[PDB]
Amino acid sequence: CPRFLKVKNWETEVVLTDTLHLKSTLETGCTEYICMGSIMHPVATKDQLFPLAKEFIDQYYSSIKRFGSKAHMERLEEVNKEIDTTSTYQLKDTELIYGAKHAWRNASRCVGRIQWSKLQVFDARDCTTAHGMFNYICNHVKYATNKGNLRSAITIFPQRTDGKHDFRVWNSQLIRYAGYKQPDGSTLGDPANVQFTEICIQQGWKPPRGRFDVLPLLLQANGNDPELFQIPPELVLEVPIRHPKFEWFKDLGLKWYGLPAVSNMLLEIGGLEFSACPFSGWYMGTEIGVRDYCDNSRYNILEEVAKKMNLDMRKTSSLWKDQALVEINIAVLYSFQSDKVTIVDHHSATESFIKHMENEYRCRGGCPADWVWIVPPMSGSITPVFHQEMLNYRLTPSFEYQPDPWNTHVW
Amino acid sequence: CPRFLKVKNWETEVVLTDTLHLKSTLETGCTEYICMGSIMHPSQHARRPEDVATKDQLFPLAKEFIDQYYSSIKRFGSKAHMERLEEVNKEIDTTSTYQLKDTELIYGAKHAWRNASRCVGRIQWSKLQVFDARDCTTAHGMFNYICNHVKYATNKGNLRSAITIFPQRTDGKHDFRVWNSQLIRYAGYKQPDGSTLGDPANVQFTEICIQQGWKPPRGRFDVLPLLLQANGNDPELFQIPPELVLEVPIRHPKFEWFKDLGLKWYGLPAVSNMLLEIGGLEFSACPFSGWYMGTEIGVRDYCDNSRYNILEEVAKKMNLDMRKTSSLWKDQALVEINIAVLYSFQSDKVTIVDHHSATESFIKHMENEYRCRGGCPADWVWIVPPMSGSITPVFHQEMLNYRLTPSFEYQPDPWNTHVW
Amino acid sequence: CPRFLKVKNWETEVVLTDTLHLKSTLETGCTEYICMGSIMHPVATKDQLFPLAKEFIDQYYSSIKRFGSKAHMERLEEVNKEIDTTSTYQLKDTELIYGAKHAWRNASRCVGRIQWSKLQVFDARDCTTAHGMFNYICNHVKYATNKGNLRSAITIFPQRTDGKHDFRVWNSQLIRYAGYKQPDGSTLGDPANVQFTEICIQQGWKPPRGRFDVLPLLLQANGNDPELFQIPPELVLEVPIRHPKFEWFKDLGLKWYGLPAVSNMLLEIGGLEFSACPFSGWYMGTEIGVRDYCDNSRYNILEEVAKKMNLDMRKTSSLWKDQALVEINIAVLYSFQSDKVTIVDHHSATESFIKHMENEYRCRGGCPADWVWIVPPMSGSITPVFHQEMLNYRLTPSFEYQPDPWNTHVW
Amino acid sequence: CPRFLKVKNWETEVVLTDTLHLKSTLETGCTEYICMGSIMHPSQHARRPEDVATKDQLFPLAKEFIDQYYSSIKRFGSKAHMERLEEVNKEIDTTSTYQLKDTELIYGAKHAWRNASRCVGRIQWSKLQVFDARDCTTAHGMFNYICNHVKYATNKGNLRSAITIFPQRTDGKHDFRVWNSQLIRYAGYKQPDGSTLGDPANVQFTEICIQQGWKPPRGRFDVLPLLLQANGNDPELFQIPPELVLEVPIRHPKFEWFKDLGLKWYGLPAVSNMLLEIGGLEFSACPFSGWYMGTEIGVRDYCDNSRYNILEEVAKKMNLDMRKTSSLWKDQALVEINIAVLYSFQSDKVTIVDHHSATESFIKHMENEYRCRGGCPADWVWIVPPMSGSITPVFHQEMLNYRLTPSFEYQPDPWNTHVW
Ligand code: HEM
Ligand code: HEM
Ligand code: HEM
Ligand code: HEM
Ligand SMILES: c1cncc(CCCNCCc2ccnc(-n3ccnc3)n2)c1
Ligand SMILES: c1cncc(CCCNCCc2ccnc(-n3ccnc3)n2)c1
Ligand SMILES: c1cncc(CCCNCCc2ccnc(-n3ccnc3)n2)c1
Ligand SMILES: c1cncc(CCCNCCc2ccnc(-n3ccnc3)n2)c1
Ligand SMILES: C[C@H](O)[C@H](O)[C@H]1CNc2nc(N)[nH]c(=O)c2N1
Ligand SMILES: C[C@H](O)[C@H](O)[C@H]1CNc2nc(N)[nH]c(=O)c2N1
Ligand SMILES: C[C@H](O)[C@H](O)[C@H]1CNc2nc(N)[nH]c(=O)c2N1
Ligand SMILES: C[C@H](O)[C@H](O)[C@H]1CNc2nc(N)[nH]c(=O)c2N1
Ligand SMILES: [Zn+2]
Ligand SMILES: [Zn+2]
Repeated sequence: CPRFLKVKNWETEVVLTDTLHLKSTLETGCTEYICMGSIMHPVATKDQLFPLAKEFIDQYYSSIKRFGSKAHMERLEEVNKEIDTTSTYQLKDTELIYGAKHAWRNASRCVGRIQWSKLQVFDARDCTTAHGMFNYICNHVKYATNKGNLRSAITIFPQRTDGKHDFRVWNSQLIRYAGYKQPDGSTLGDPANVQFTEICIQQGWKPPRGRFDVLPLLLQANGNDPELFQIPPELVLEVPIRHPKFEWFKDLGLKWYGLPAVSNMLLEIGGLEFSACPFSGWYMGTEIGVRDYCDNSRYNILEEVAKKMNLDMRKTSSLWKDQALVEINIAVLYSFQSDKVTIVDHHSATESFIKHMENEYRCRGGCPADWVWIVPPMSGSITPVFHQEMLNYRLTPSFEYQPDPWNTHVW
Repeated sequence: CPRFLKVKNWETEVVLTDTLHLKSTLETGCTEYICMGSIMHPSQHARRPEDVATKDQLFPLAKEFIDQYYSSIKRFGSKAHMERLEEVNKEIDTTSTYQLKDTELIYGAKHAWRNASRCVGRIQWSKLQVFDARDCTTAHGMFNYICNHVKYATNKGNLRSAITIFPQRTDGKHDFRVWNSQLIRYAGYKQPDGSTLGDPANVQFTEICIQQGWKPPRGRFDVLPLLLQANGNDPELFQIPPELVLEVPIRHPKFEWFKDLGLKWYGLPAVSNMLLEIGGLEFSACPFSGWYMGTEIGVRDYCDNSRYNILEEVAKKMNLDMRKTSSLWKDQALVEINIAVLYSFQSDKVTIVDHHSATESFIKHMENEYRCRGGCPADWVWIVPPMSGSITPVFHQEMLNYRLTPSFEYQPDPWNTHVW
Repeated sequence: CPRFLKVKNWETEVVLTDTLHLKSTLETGCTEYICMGSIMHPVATKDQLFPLAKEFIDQYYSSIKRFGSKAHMERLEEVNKEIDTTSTYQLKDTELIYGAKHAWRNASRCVGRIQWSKLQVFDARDCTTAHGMFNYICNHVKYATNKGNLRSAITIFPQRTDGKHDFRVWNSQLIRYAGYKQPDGSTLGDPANVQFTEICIQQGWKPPRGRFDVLPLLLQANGNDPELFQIPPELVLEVPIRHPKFEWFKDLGLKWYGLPAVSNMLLEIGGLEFSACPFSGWYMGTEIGVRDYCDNSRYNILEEVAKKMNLDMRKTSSLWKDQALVEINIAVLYSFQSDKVTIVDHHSATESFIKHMENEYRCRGGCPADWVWIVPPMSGSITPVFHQEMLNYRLTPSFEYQPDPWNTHVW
Repeated sequence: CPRFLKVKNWETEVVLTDTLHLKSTLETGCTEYICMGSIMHPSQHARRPEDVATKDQLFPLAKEFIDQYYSSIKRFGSKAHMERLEEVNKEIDTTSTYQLKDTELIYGAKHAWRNASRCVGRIQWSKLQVFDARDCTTAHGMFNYICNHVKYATNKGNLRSAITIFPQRTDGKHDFRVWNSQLIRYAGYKQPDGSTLGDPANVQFTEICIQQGWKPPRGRFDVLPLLLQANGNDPELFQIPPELVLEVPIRHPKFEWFKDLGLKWYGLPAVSNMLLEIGGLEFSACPFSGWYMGTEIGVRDYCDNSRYNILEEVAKKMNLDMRKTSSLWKDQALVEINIAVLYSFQSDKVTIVDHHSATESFIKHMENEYRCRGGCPADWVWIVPPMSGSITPVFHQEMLNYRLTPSFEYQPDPWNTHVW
């Protein structure tokens, strides 16, 4: 209603038909009179939980082609009686694995989704302490890093109960570099992590006060106060950045960590909320070379690189910024590849995604995709996704944003 | 329910408050459940293009516009206001249409631009030359007016924004149309090869010109003739006199071989297939023009696979290793091509803006609009340049998109609606 | 999107979940800011026809559980090649029957839909002349009337081609009484048919000028001028109206035809348009007893019946109209039943409809329903449908209104 | 795509033109593809009931309201208007809410009634006694106010339209609520045999009263006590003085046995569980009362299967043959029941209107509204009486349904939300 929505690719003229949108039950933020597509960010009762859980179990049995089976009906009644008696329910191992892979599949902002069926799911629902999370997270990192041959993974910690016993990873990612405010107003390190860094220092962390200090983990178990753990540095794979042509590039002293791991999202499955669900894939080059390095509010390195390139920086029309941007990203890929750390360029990534998408239309009736995020932050129209119309809508299971734990936690 | 909306700029932390969207009356295409932000021509429940506004459609569209004009000149509720409203209503009642005053036409056109959420050049919105062509009755008349526009707008390379507005629709069978999508474009030819010579985007329109008697030079940069429809008649061919057509040969400040690629482009960017809608009136022929942002030419026109597709050609001459995508040879060539376009326009003294300059200006414009107007409808998908996105400020700037009227609307290509 | 909608019955507290609304592709008339629920009324190119045909063919093959089969794929090719060469296509007999039955099934304004699958389909697509139409219509009347034991049926004449060769039954119904405007402004007969009666007279029909004269048929074949045909009187079943207690009722001289046959609607199946598709079922009493007899703009008999009942007509609060109304409707039912003419009272009808809805929600995931039309014109809240929430949406195949042929026709 | 809309009456052929709907700001719950005209409480994308208005929601709702008020007294753009508007904004900015002047409160209450698309009594909209109870602080305070209301409204049988408005929501933790759905209703008791003694619609609420200390007489027409919640506190019980509760014994003007059925009803129909929204301000306790239409009692209260369900009992005393539906025994008893109710109220000099008279007035009302206001939002499903529909003019009247503010809204039953 409308049953069918068409997307057109204006390069290839290929038109696909979406019916997957019909399965959407959650609102996106737009209305018929306003679109919020460029906005970054547009206690479960018994009554509420029965249907959310039914929706999921049905979806799961439909997927293994056993919809309506004695197993289907049995699980359905077990879950319902489990929620009747305990006001919540627990997922089967099969269900947890399926739901996690499907949240990834449904992540409309992730360009990496062709990989969605290949995900190592670590079940950490038996975890009860912060040192326990730290062990789990350490296993996760080691597995995923795999000496540079990166592997996709997630670690799922216990679901929320009453919102007062929440497991959280306070880090926004498992591995980031610290940020420190200087007396002159500037930032040393990554300006994104100044606040988090302060909380760590305030919690006892001894900072090297350098440009690329790997942050400690701040782990919260069962609603308790978070505890500081340092990841063993042998476990943290880093890649020093150099240029295949410019030998002065290494002189800039730039590096980045190999493992991209989001740790501040909330994984929702059948109405259950896993508020500590760190996951990791591998890097697309532009995340590091365009955003992390060249965002004005990040490491902001365009000026220095341009200087060493000896470019005329007097006029914007010389595109000196654009020239540096390419060399920078060239270096990042050149460096990761040279050290045999899994990395993908934006051309290759975006081509894979179009393929994934066409697969998804063929086998699922659509692929929710957020154009604003999917198109790379440089060279946009020279990638195929720029010319690909997309539909954005919300499917469950999903990954969602949640408040930063340090805004709602009482010590 | 109605509420003010915040947009945040994620680099500057600046937060603006949108109130203007509460005045929106037209649909965006999205729903509460499905966002259509990247669909080019979403369906918006707009009435069929072959149909004309009824009285019941015209009465409120006209009142809305007359109200906002008199509001804009601080005369709202005045006797002039009331009388103008009374006159407009009688015209619609007795003729089922009405005629805009000259003042209202200029205001209307300016605001359609102001409201064009896809235009990054809108800081210039109140400096628009308006040629009122409503007395035009023939194709040759349209030719004359268009030559005037091209001449005035080109201004020997010191481009001036302009729009020429032909008579509004009536019964729907007497429409004025410029068949050309732009005033100045290059022919496209399908080759025995299977390849396309020239601009592939213009292959169909070129076939029509040839079917109508045009004699194609059959080269790579043949300026197309105008195809002009006046008063619902069959369109006639006119060659724009070539001295009025400003072109820039493309060369590079460092690579001497670049000029040998034989690239060039035209100075005057002029859209001619849109519909200008003011107070329910529809101006189906309203070509308008500003000046280029370099990426328009260097990225899209030159490097789209479905356009001139020159990436491989240029990469060859730069001696790039094109065996792996991860050498980013494509992006490297793209930047150089775009350096050349900007350099060339500047050298020939032809107005052009680079994407850094244009986007910084758009941010300024937005801040002005929020302060003086309560917001600024903007389509992030179109506003962010096609290369180097996140190193321009607009990438980091949240934008609300909504449709205010007066506006520029899309309309069907005329060769799909016209009977001969 | 939303995937699930819920309807509640406020008498029984039963909640049903609609998913069938997702299949909708046609607009209703409402927007999010205005509801048009009580408004009575809120040629196809090659490209337009392909998807319409495909949608129908698909749903047809899905309905017989042969979707994706060999046969399905071939029928799709056949139709697409047929449109490509002829700019139209022909339905197989099986498809015509399926579409007709489903148009009925989807008719949100019809309360008799429990019978939807019991529809006799007469394929009149070979018809070429008005006399041909006349012969077909007599068959339909004889068959459907069936000596009083009414049978549902539809007769489908050829589909639109270029829009200049349409088949049309100009009669709004196959059987109706004439209406003659009197000099004093009043009307003899059925005021709703004055315009059509005049047309008929103009075409050379000799009017009896009575209160219950059966109109002739005006038949348009192949876009030609309509021709007159008198239905053989023996085929027109009629019921004299009498009351089981009021012996004076028969003296009112009232009567009515037994066969309710709608003849002015358009049947749309898979993009094809059947502009002449007369259909018939049987009467719900209130159609005659309330609307035909007691509409102010129809036979408007309330006053004379009230007079014969010796009611105090001086104050509205004596509810004399309501009293008269009930007695008139008792008379209609009693009359039809006595003569063994099929008829349903509005209680039985609405009970059956609720039962139908529940079936439809079970086996189809919903049932489009126009509450404004489904709830009977008297005694609304003592019928179950009054208390039943309903969702209205347009499914295809469908019956559509079309403009009166005497507003379009050039002679 | 805004347009005037036409509504037709199909008996009289009168056609009216609706311009007022263009003002509508709230959602009906329909979409273009799915009509929800018969859904009692459609999702209309309204914020969570337990949430309060933010500054960003409040500013535009307040401006819309103040604008329509000054426009109403023909002073739009005046100094008073500009000053009042500035004053309201300062209060919102400073306190995150604001206060209505007495004039604005009266105007608002009256317009909520005028805007109520489900009320057939709206020809009376301008004659409304507003009791301003915004100085109330206690449950006993509410009780006194409510007694004043019942006494004024009842006026010894000559009923008068009235509303009592209690303090507005603040942080939603100090809400004022009348837990009763109506000021005057009868208890209901579930019985061991599974039947209900009294009104089944009030079983849950009765249980709450009994659990709170109310001593039930456990009869068939027990007048319920008030459960009053002041300032977010737990509610308190108050029995209304029985001499303030006017009741009518039901008898039949021909059927002598009818009185033996022991039926009676109350004279004052007073809704007390709705939310009055004026300019973003939310009045969660706003009991209002008018007078009964006959069918509300005779058809719904007495013949609904889920209410008093008296049909078969009356039918037996009429010695009807109840063996077949087609005898229309139900329809017969129904009419007799509704005659008895009207006769009884009239005989006791207690104001009441029959459905024929009431709907004729509504048509007249509509026609006035269209003339002076350009529209009348109306919900046909609710406006058409529940018996003898098509013999009332409203059945044949096309109506457009849209939501205007100020308005009366539904809010969750207090016991489903309240913390003790
Ligand atoms: C395996 C290789 C992967 C690649 C190349 C990839 C690529 C990307 C990229 C480039 C982004 C944009 C991030 C930003 O701009 O902030 C993203 C976001 C995202 N990805 Fe992936 N991804 C991969 C694996 C995964 C996995 C394993 C998951 C979860 C199981 C996942 C789920 C998500 C989600 C939920 C987002 C949204 C992040 C946010 O909103 O902040 N992706 N992905
Ligand atoms: C004066 C300098 C101007 C600049 C730098 C500029 C820039 C741009 C750019 C880069 C686009 C995107 C075009 C595309 O990618 O297809 C655009 C589109 C647009 N501009 Fe401008 N523009 C200017 C003047 C104008 C004027 C004078 C008008 C109208 C009076 C206007 C109205 C529009 C409209 C309606 C579009 C959307 C076109 C479409 O939807 O295809 N602009 N502008
Ligand atoms: C078999 C017993 C049937 C019963 C009891 C029945 C009952 C009704 C009733 C009471 C109406 C309302 C008509 C009005 O108030 O103007 C109606 C309308 C309608 N019926 Fe049926 N019907 C039957 C058979 C059929 C059949 C066989 C079809 C088609 C195959 C059909 C399709 C329709 C349609 C399309 C309408 C809407 C009429 C309009 O919009 O003008 N019905 N029906
Ligand atoms: C003066 C004589 C009045 C008459 C004859 C009358 C008639 C009616 C009727 C028959 C209903 C349908 C109720 C139902 O079936 O549940 C109704 C509803 C309603 N009335 Fe009135 N009314 C009157 C006065 C008022 C007044 C004074 C107000 C407010 C100040 C008002 C506001 C409403 C509202 C908001 C509804 C909808 C109630 C709901 O949705 O539950 N009415 N009216
Ligand atoms: C402003 C507002 N709101 C949010 C942000 C940052 C969001 C970060 N999104 C994910 C970034 C990221 C980092 C590392 N790895 C991955 N990652 C891993 C797998 N797929 C993506 N994503 C800034
Ligand atoms: C796919 C689908 N549907 C449409 C398109 C092309 C839209 C063209 N947009 C306008 C491009 C253009 C050309 C020349 N000048 C200007 N221009 C001049 C001033 N402002 C814009 N724009 C592609
Ligand atoms: C007012 C406005 N715009 C249109 C109309 C025509 C209403 C006709 N609806 C169908 C009436 C009818 C007559 C005879 N039979 C049947 N019928 C047969 C089966 N189902 C219904 N319906 C009236
Ligand atoms: C199911 C769901 N959700 C709600 C209901 C009952 C709705 C009650 N509407 C008001 C009934 C009423 C009672 C007494 N007086 C008045 N009343 C007074 C003035 N105007 C109407 N209305 C049933
Ligand atoms: C304002 C805008 O939404 C914001 O800058 C977005 C744009 N697109 C993005 N796309 C990706 N992949 N990642 C981002 O952080 C952003 N930032
Ligand atoms: C599918 C996508 O919307 C389409 O390619 C858009 C993207 N953004 C654009 N932006 C501009 N300025 N011009 C365009 O033609 C497009 N094309
Ligand atoms: C105005 C209103 O929509 C119109 O009178 C409708 C109401 N409901 C109806 N319901 C049926 N079944 N038939 C009708 O003709 C009508 N008429
Ligand atoms: C399902 C339907 O919306 C519901 O039963 C409505 C119908 N019309 C009504 N009309 C009025 N006046 N009051 C009601 O309670 C109802 N109930
Ligand atoms: Zn959107
Ligand atoms: Zn609706």
